[PDB]
Amino acid sequence: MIKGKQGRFRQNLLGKRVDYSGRSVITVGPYLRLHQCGLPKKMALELFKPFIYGKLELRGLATTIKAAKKMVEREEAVVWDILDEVIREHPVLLNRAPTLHRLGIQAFEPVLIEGKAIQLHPLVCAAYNADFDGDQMAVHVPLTLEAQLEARALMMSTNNILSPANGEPIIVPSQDVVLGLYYMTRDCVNAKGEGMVLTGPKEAERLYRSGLASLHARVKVRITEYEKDANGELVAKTSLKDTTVGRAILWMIVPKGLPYSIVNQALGKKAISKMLNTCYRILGLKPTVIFADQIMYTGFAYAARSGASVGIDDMVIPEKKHEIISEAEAEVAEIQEQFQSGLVTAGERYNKVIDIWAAANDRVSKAMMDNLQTETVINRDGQEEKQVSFNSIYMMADSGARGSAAQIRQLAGMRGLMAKPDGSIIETPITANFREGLNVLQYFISTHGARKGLADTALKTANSGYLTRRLVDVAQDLVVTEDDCGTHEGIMMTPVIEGGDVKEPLRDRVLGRVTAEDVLKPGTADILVPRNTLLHEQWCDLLEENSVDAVKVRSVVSCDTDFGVCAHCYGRDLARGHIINKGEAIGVIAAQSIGEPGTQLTMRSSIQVKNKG
Amino acid sequence: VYSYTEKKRIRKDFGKRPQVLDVPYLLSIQLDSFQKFIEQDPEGQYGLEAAFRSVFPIQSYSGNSELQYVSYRLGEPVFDVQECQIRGVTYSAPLRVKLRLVIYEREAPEGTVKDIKEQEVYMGEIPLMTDNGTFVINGTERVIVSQLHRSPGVFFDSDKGKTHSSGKVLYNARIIPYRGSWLDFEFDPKDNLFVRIDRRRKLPATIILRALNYTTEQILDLFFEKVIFEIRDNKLQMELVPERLRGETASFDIEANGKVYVEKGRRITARHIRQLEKDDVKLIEVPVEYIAGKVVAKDYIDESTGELICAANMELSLDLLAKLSQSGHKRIETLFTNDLDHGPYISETLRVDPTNDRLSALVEIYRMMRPGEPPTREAAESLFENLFFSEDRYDLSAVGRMKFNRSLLREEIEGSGILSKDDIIDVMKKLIDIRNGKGEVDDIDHLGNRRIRSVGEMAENQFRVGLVRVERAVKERLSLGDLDTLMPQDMINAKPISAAVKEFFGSSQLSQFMDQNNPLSEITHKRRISALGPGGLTRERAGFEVRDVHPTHYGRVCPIETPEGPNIGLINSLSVYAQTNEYGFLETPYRKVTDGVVTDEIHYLSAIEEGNYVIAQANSNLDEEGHFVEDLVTCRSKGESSLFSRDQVDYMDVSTQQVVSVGASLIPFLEHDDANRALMGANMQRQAVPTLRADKPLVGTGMERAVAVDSGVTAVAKRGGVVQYVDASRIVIKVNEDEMYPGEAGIDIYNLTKYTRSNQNTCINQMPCVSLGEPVERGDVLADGPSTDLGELALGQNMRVAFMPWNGYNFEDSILVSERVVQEDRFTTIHIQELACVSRDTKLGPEEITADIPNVGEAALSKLDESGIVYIGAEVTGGDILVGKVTPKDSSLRVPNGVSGTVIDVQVFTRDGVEKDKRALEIEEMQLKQAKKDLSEELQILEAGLFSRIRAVLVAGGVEAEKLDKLPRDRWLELGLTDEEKQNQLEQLAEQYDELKHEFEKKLEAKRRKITQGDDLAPGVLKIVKVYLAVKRRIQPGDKMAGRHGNKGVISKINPIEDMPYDENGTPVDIVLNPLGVPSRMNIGQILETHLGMAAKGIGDKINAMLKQQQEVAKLREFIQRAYDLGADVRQKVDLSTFSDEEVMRLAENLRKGMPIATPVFDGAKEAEIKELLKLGDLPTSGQIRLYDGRTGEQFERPVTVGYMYMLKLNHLVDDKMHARSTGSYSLVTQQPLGGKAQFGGQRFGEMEVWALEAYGAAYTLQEMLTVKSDDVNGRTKMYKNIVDGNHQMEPGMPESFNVLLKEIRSLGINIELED
DNA sequence: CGTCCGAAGAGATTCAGAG
DNA sequence: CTCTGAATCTCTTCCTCGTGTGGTCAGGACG
RNA sequence: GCAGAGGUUCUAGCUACACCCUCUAUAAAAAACUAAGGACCACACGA
Ligand SMILES: [Mg+2]
Repeated sequence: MIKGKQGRFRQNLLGKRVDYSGRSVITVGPYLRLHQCGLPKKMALELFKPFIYGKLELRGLATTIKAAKKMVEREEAVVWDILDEVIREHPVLLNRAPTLHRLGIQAFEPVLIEGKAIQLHPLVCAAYNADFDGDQMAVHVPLTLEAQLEARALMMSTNNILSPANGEPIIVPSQDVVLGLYYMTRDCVNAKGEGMVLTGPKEAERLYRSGLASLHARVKVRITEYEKDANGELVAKTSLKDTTVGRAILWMIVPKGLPYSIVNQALGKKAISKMLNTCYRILGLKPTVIFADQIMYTGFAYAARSGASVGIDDMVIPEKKHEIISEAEAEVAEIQEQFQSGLVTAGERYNKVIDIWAAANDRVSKAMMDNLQTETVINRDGQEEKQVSFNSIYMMADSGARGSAAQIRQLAGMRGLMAKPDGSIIETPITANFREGLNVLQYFISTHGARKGLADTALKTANSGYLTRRLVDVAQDLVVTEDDCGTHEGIMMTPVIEGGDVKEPLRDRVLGRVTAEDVLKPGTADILVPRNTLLHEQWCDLLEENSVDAVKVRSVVSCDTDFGVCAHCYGRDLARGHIINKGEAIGVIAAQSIGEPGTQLTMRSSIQVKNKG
Repeated sequence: VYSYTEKKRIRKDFGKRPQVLDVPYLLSIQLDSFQKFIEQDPEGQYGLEAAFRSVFPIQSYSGNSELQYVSYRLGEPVFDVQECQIRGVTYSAPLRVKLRLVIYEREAPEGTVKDIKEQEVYMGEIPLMTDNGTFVINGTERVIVSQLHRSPGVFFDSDKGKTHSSGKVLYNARIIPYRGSWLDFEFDPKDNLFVRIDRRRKLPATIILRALNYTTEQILDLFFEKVIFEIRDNKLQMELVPERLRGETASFDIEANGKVYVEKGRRITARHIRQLEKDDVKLIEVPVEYIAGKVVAKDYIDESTGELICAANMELSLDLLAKLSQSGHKRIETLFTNDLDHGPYISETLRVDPTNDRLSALVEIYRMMRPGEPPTREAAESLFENLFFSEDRYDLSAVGRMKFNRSLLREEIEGSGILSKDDIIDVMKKLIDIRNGKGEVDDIDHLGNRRIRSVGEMAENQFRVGLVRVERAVKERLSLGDLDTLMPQDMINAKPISAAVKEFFGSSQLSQFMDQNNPLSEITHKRRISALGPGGLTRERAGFEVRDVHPTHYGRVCPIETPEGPNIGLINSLSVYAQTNEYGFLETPYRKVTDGVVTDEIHYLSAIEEGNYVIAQANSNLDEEGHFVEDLVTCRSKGESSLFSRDQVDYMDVSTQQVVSVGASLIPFLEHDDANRALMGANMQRQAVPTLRADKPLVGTGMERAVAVDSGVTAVAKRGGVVQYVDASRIVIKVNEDEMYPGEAGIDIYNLTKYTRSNQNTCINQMPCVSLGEPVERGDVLADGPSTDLGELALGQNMRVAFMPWNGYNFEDSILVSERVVQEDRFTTIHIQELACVSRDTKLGPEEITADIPNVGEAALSKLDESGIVYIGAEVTGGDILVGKVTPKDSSLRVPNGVSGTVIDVQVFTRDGVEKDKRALEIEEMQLKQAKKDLSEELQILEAGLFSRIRAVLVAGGVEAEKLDKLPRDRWLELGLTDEEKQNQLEQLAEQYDELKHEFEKKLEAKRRKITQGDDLAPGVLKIVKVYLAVKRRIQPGDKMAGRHGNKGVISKINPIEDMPYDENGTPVDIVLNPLGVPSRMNIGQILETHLGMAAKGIGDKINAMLKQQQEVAKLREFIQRAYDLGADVRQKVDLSTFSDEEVMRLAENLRKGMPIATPVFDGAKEAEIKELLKLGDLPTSGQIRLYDGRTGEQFERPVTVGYMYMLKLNHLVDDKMHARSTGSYSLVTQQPLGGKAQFGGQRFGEMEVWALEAYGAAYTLQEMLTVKSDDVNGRTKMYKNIVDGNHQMEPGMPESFNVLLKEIRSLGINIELED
């Protein structure tokens, strides 16, 4: 009864079943803002029954609590209005069942809806790692004023835009809105309403909605760009910038401070993430939240307008694919004949077959990619012009909305070698793509890897849960007790090198970390950075300008505080743009940040200088 | 030729490849196994009689009295399937066994018995399988899934790697009996053979050989080849054969007859071996050092005194050589040892072995098996002979013996069940050879090694357990009791064996609870093969290699259909064509292949058998003369795909669909979609819920008809004939004269089951599929069961689907559904929930069933009757009282909150001896009248059929037609006929008719007695009231919607019909799906399915237009003929000219809603064929139509993909999931939620949630969840009072769970205290 | 009516080569 | 001859929340 | 309203989480009203 999962500790002390908890499936509800979530009427009624009883007694409608319960059972009209009052400003916690990381549970300001399903705002669903497939989230209701205020200040979604694991925002557009933004931020060499000048974003939107001018067409527009260079002030810059109608429409959405360079590009998923990060760093949290909600609305609307449908004809089989397969067949036949004559051993024969099949796979992949993006041709008022593809599959892959290049290869190009359960590569790869008919033996070889991957996912989540538990338990004995440790010693930080291009630049590693010692400019005996200053975005960019190589950095290990970790030694919390607040639990944050990717983690001479220097 | 239902609607069939074998009866596995199990077998193998013959000696110890089995019969079940289901009693056939007891006169076993005693004893109540293949155990259907367990035999596991941490391989051999004690032999890292039995401590493997009474010298002879040394004056010249020289370097120069062949320190050449053989000299000079390394093979004793010069298996030394020379023995025997291959493993393990005699070995074995007990010589001998040499305690099955011999490569197939000494020594030799290098370790994952244990074998094993326990009891009783005192009935007790069988059937890991929501689910669950179960791998102990699909699973179990979750791959379903061998190994039908012709005859091949042969690809083109048009065809010979020549091929796949199961095959375009998505889709299909009306799948595999026919839900006509009468309750067929029996055939009557609850709370309703006067052929679908349309399994309703993002309402997997879907009730699914209120005998008086309840509204009481039970057919909502029950001094059953439905029927069961209430009496009398009327109508229908058969015969014999009319209808015997065979037939029919009148009155009386007698109830209850709620579940936001291809998503919003996008034709799309899902999860088939459904609906629309306007039958005829032709050649080649032009109109009437299309699983329609199908209709060949926004009205750029797709509503509805609760009843740990349950309670805030709050700067809310919300009684009460007061204040207190922990630690004797 | 009969690794615990 | 480093033998879990189904010491008669 | 009982209803209602009035040894002019207790193991399924 004491030890084990069934033991009283883990069952009833560490994690306790709680009251005021509601569970239901998830729904998108795009109309909701970021802090608001849909909540069924009956679910809010059941969850908020004590508050409803108290408000009923205060109103005088029911003299006794028993009368209030009878009123609730009758479900009369006055009960609904009372439920509206309590729900209006009382945050509730939305919590996905596997709470891998800190963002697993986030508060929301409930909005009463007619239905039986909870609606979660689309942007945060990526942060919740929640799909819309019978996924269910527990809904807990804070009771005390301390609790409601606590949820509003911390647990609420708008309060934590940045994931604790890394400074990159976690509410980044994921599937539909990113696709719509990519569709808006694209250029077609010939389209309706091309080559005309536009007064501003308002005129661009008016032209598109009227339909006389196409959504994506290169047009010179006037934009009022605002700069944050002025200290706590915005300065307007007016210029004629060549762009598409879609980009000009998108510009009115973004806040003033952000420059036009970010929206001028195609705005892939990484581009939108960088846009949100820059908005957070420059404009602040509230403009970032408003911009995120507005960008989600615009992405949804213009994706619906786009109608980026997936179709069989959308995928294209390479014309060179059959010839490549024939050439590979000739090569494998020659290697087989060499094996028969005994010129090549069985092992080297198998290795050569695998290598040439992989080379043919890469060739057919390149041919498929060229048939996707390069093959698209439409005139530029002249004879012929070549442009980037508007094919739906290539839009989905390139924008980063869904899938990757490898999956596009699997759909249209040759699938490639599929491994046997032992891990050894099968000699004969799956020639047919997923679009064409697939052979029975080919399907068997594929399902080998599929079942292997499913079992790997099961063991991955099991071991990831165990690792997260161990990480938390070695963690949680660390809080920020002391504001400043005042220790000179710290770890040296240099860009990581494995012999190739640097995996991580020095700036990203040193970002958010307080220097252990005052670093020096390349000019000798110059104090480029003071000893104890925190490294913000502008400061780090300045460090990139001077191109420093090694920066001594305060580390939690170097911190000598007893039973605690210095705030300056820890550095930026990464939850929000400042030095970590005193007292916050670094240990559990870090343990969850490490444990969370565990599911994504898989279960299983001479020296040449890259560049002159 | 086409059956009439096939004529009513014929699926257009793609796929050029013909099938040589029709799909077998899907439920043939379970039905055939149980049929073998119960069938009387004079041969007495693999049956109940086999178990009886195996265990009935019943020989009294020295009492000279024994009971011998003679025969066993299964009496007819007391209750029918419907009656036992409604009553809750198991559907069981009473087992009465005739047993004969004979008493030998004392002191003379050879003397004949003094007397013979004959009697029939009813022992055990055994469940009987229904025709559908499901046992009814407690009024709920149960089918025991077949168990995939490692077959008995000897197996060799490499165990490479992790053992010894040095990369060495540790070979082990396991002899696994079917029932008994495992025998395992293991190689140590030191290479000593150790034996471990039943996971005991490792013991030297030689010890058993001592227990085998084999002498040490005989052991060394068995496991080594003796090398002879002759005492010679020329320094002990030794007889050497060149064969032993191979594989070893020459430690010494080898010279014979003055010629040295291999020099000192020179590797021995095979040429040197051949030269020495050519010389052929037995004796070769050897030095003293070589014999020193050798080991003496057998004991040598001095002749003078008898003392042993050299101990057996003792290392030689120079002084030992001097002593043996002193002995002067001419023959000296030495073991052969080859370091490269022939290791002397027996020698070292013998040195390790501490026992030199049989008795000491037996003592050590007894100590290992029974530590803590003093060893006894006789006891140890009995223990060993019982462990391995006794049939009763150790048994190897016939399949086990065959696998054992095949692994040991012995010639004989069948042998003795008992393990024998020769078997053990052969196993050790095989293991030693494996260690040497000869042979290879077999794979446990190889499906040839893993047999399928069907329900029959498991029932036989449990019955044998009951029989052996009963046998021990009867042996104890018979010796004690005096002979001839009592008839041999009381000695046999039915209770132990009956309890064992009932325990196995009701409560077992393999006795899964039936999932009856879909006919596909019903067939899949019966066909399901599970590695879990008794005598099988558990989920945790299951290794990774077991879960992964081995290449031999091809055509035997479906690699696609495996349940995802804790048990992945362990529960893989049986493939469609697979059939179990008599030994239990899986067999796949394979076409015999002549060198140039694919011969039509099919030979079933086991997993081990297919390894020897080469099997052709299913997707291999045939010239129709049997020749492959391709000179080189891909094949699977050794489990790996490889090109092969035409002549090399020895076997060909029976069909393209043999690899996938019944569930997986139903997914169209299975070759096009990803394996993971196919797995998920096949899982989702079993979870679909039947709709109010079944709708045919416009795009289908073509196996839907087979699934519907083979499933038990569909009522199929036993004998073909015309339907004189069709009704919703019942269907009556007038049997054809040819197909009807010559006598007593009558006319067939079928009673369709109306709306009844399932094990998954889904309605089962057979709706008649034929009309009055419609001929029905043999083996034809009569009425459509759940999720069935025209004999085609129709799980869900297909509808127009458009792939496009719609303002994010279909974000990543979400699904948008039009208001039109709700309006026409396409996904409205009838859900039947049964609520039971039981009157329990209690202290202070029994609880009453009266209508009057203290402190209730009169309006609620109005719905109930006078007796206190809700009126049948009444409408009730959440919170209402269904039946009024008062606690002794309130306990009235109430509708669960949220549930709203109408009561289909109320059944009340009352114990014998307690008076039935007024409503119960009314229900009983109504049941009596209903059963009597149904029975009498059946009798008069049979009378009508009997007269009709007789009426046709009265024409012969001179009987006038008018004279017949005056004579009474009931009896026609009075009219005389000329004597003939027909006259005798009429006389026999008349006598049988009188006997049937008597049988009819007797059966009516018996049914009355069955209804009249009060139903048996659990002790402590007076009567049980069962009320069934029928709830119609409208499709609702949050419901789970899943296609067949695996795209699963919830319905985000019920968009209005006007808001929905519409094409230029003006039809709004019913469902809007997210295209972005398609590239990420490569279920590209759903897009191809969408295009094919679009083509089908286009053809259907053209046919409907041709039907809306009055059109010539010839025009529709030629149009449908063109549609069925469709360019590329197809197997069907259906001809419209055969149709009578009246069947054409009905076929078009069926086709107008949609055109069924049959797509083979792996030979399905190609893209070119789909394009041609679109071109045949008016619809674009591109498959994408310009679509106009419902709200804005502007047509979308980049025209979207719109087409009809099959979509299944999953039973995972939102209303069942929704569980919000403020406060609920607590547990004994006082944790208020009391577990997440359908009964009100709260969700768990587990460890990871607490970590999440801790990572946040959140502490107060965590403190609430820990104390004031969950387990602080004072805290909870004060919090509730404060909240209702409006002031939200918190008092921490201490969690009651913490005090529980403190008290539990105190109970351990550890002082834990709270410092002040 | 009351009343007595695989698997992975860590740690302890043998274990054993070598002066 | 007494420990050395090694090989063997023994604890200790091995995700995390739902929703439905079923099965669970059993004293037994006697003063 | 804090220890009990009575009252107009309906056996009993003294705050039991609980609904009205009276007083410290005595029972009625009076309408809205009433109930606080219960586990594990297996199977299947969703994530
Ligand atoms: Mg999900």
